[PDB]
Amino acid sequence: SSLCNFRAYV
Amino acid sequence: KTTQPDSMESTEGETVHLPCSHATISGNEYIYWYRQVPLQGPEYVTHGLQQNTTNSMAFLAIASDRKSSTLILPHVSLRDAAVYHCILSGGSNYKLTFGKGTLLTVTPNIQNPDPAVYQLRDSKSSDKSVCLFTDFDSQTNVSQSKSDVYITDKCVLDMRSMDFKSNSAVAWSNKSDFACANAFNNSIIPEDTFFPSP
Amino acid sequence: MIQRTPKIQVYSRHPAENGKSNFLNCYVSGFHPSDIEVDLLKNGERIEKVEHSDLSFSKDWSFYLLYYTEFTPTEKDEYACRVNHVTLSQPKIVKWDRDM
Amino acid sequence: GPHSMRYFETAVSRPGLEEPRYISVGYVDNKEFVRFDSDAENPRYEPRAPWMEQEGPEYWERETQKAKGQEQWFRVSLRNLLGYYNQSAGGSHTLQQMSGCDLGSDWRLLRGYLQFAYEGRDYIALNEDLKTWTAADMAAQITRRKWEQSGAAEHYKAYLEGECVEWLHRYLKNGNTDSPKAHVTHHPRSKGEVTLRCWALGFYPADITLTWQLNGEELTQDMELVETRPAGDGTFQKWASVVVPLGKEQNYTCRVYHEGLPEPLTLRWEPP
Amino acid sequence: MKVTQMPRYLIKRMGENVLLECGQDMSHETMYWYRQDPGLGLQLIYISYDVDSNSEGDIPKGYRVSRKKREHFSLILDSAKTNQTSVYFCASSFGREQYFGPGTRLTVLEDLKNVFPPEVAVFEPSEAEISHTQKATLVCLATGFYPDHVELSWWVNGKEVHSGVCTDPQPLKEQPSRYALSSRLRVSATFWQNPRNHFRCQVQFYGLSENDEWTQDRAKPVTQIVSAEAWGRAD
Ligand code: NA
Ligand code: NA
Ligand code: NA
Ligand code: NA
Repeated sequence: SSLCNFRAYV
Repeated sequence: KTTQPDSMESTEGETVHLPCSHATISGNEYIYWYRQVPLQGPEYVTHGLQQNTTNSMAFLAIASDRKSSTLILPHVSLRDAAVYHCILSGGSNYKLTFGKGTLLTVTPNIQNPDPAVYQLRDSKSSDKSVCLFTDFDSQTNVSQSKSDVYITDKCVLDMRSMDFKSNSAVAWSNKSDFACANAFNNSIIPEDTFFPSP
Repeated sequence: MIQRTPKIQVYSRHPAENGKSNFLNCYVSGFHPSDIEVDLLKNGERIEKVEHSDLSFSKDWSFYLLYYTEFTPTEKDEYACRVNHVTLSQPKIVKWDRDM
Repeated sequence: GPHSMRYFETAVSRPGLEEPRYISVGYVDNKEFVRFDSDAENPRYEPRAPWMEQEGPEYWERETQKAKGQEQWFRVSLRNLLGYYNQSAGGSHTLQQMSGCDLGSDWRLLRGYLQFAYEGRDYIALNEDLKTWTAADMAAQITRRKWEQSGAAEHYKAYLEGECVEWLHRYLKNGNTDSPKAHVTHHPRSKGEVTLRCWALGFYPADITLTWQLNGEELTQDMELVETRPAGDGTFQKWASVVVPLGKEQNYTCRVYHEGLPEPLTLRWEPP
Repeated sequence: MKVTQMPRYLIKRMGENVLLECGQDMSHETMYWYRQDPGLGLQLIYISYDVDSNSEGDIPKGYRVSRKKREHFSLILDSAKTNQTSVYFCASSFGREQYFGPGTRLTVLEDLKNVFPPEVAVFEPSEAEISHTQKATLVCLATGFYPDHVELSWWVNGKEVHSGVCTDPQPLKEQPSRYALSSRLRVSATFWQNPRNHFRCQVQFYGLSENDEWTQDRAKPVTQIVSAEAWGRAD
C-alpha cells in the first residue's frame, strides 16, 4: 500500500 | 465528515469542552480546528493526528480509537466566542470541507448588576430620543411588537482598564407615544430595574 | 548532481543451446540520469520486438533496466547491445558472448 | 524471517509538458509486486506478481488515486528544487524517493525508511528515530526547516508504523526463496590451460557469493567474475571463473553461498 | 503570516465584471478562493496548487481564477449576477494550516437607485446614569444606509479605541430597505466630565466609485465617512 506524501512540498 | 453539536454556552472564566465525532476517519487524516468570529476571516486554532496537543490557545484530545475528539479551551474570554469547526484534513490533501460547526457563546461574569433604563439626548437636533437598557445580568431581551420601535439585541462591552463588563441594549422610536418606561415591555427584565424619573 | 554511465551486460536467460528458444538480455545498470536508449542488434540490424523491465534504482540511487527479446540461438548468427546515454560521447556496443 | 516492503519512486521533470514522468515500483521482500507509470495509455497501478491479482477492485482504485497525488507532489517539488539551486539549467531534473518498512518476527516495525535524492545525490532523509531529518546541503536545510515547522515527520512516522506494517502483514498471507542451481563449464585456452566457469542460475534474492577453492583453501589466483544480473523471469545469474592446468581441473571446487541453501554448495568439473 | 484582501466591501451593478485580488508575500504554493453566504458554510470555489495549476472546487460555476505568480490569486466574475452577492475569503497554505484573508463583501445590484450613505448621530450620556453608576455611555446611531457596507469606529482624543465599546453585530431594517446600526462607548463619569476630552463616532460607508456612472438626480452616494462628535462637559 503506497505512501502518499505529507502535503508540504520540498 | 465530522459531527458537532449546534451550540454551546459558557460564562467567561470556565473551561470549555467542544466535542467532535468522526467515526469514519482514516489513519492519514488529521483533526483540524478552525474558528470564525462572524463575518471575519476564519482562524486556525489547533490540530493533531493522535498524540494530544497543547498550544497557546487550546488543548486537543483525541480518543485512542480516533473516532472522536474534543477541543479544550482553558479559561475562555469573551474574545473566544465564535463558531468552532472540527474538520478532517488528509495529511496529503490541501482541501477542507467546512460544516456548520459549533456556535460557542460566552457571557460575561457580571459582578454587581445595576439594571436600569436611561434616556439619551441627541447632541445636535433635538426631540430625537434613545433608550439605553443597561447593566443587567445575562437574561435575554426581545424585539418590540410595535417598524415603529426599533430594539437592539444585547451587546457586551468590556472596559479593560477596569475589570468591568456590562450588557446593554438600545431602543428608539420616532413616535411621541414612545417613552423609555414602556420601551422594553416585551422583555423579561428584573423587577428592580431602575427607571429614572424625567 | 552526479551523472554515472551505464554498465552493460549482454547474455541469455538460459544457457544458450542452438535451435532452442531463449531470451537475449541487455542489462543496463548503475546509470544516472534515467533517460537512456537501448537497441538489441542481430547481425547489425536493430530488432523491432524489444521489451524492457520497469525503471527502478539501487541504494546508491543509480538506475537499472533489462531489455529483452525472444530469440533462437544459431551457431553463426551474432548479437549485440547498443546503448546511448548523456555521459557517452558515442553509443557503446557490447557483443553477445554465449560463454559469458 | 526479516520481511520488508519498499516503494521506489522517480520523477523526471518536463518542460512546457507540465507533468513530469512519474514512475513508482513496489517491492515485498525485494521482489516487485506493484507498478505505476505515468506514461501509460491509462496510468494505473497494476499487479506485477501473480498473487497480487486477487486484490479487490477498490484497492486498485485507491492506489491509482494516490499515484495521481504523488505525481502532483513531485511536480511542485521539482519546481521548488529548480529555484533552490538558482539557475543550474539542465534538460534533466530528477527527484527520487525510497520508503518502506522492515517487519520483525514479533510483527512490530523494525526499521522505517524515507529518503529523497535530487539529481542523483542524497537530498534529505528521515532518521531512524522517525522524528528528525538529515539534510545534505543548504537547499535540503530549507526543506528541513519547512518540514519541521509543518510537522511532516509525524505524518510519515504514522504511515511507517501503521499502514506500512499492516499491509505488509496482509501481502505475506496473499502470496503464502529460490536456491541456486549451479554447474561448472569448461573452456580450453591455449597452451595446456583451461577456464573453469562456475555458474549459479535460478536463484533469488540476488545476494550470493561464489568462490573457487583447492582442497578447502582459497586460490591465490585472481578470480574472474561477472556482476549479479537478472535472468528476466524473477531470478538471477552469476558466474566466477578460474584458469587451471589441463588435466588438473578435477581438484578445484566451487563454493556457492546463498540464504536459500541450508548449506553452501560444493561442486567441480568432473572429467571422464 | 498575513493574507491580504482588498477592498473590504464592493458594490457592483448586475452584468459588470468583477476582479477580486488576494496577496501573500510568504510565497506559499497553494491558495484558495472561498465564498460564504450569511448563515451558511464556507464553500470552496477554486484552489490553486501553483502558478497556472488551478482546479475547480465545490462551486466553480460563474467564476474563474488567475495565478500567474505565487504571491497573488485573483477571482474574476465575468458578468456579475445578483445571487453572487456574498462574502469572499481567499486563503493560502504552506502545508500546515490555511491562513485566511479578511474577506471582501460583494453586493451585486440590479439598480443603484437604492444606495444611500448613513446618517450618524451621537447621543450623550444621561445625567441619571452618571450619578447612579459614575459611568457615562455614549450611543452612536448610523441610520438609513444601503447596502450594509459600513464600518463604525470610535475615536477618543484622536485615537481609535476598542475598549469599552460594543457595536451591534447585525444591523436592523427601518422597515423590516435601509439599515440602522448602533454602537456604545462607556467611559468613567470623571472622564466624560473633562471638557478637554474629545469623542468621535466615525462610520465608513463603502458606496459607489468614480467610474460608477450615476443617473439619478440626488447626491451620488460615493464611498465616504460620516462622523458625529461631542466634547465632555462638567454638567
Ligand atoms: Na498529533
Ligand atoms: Na463586571
Ligand atoms: Na439599489
Ligand atoms: Na460592517
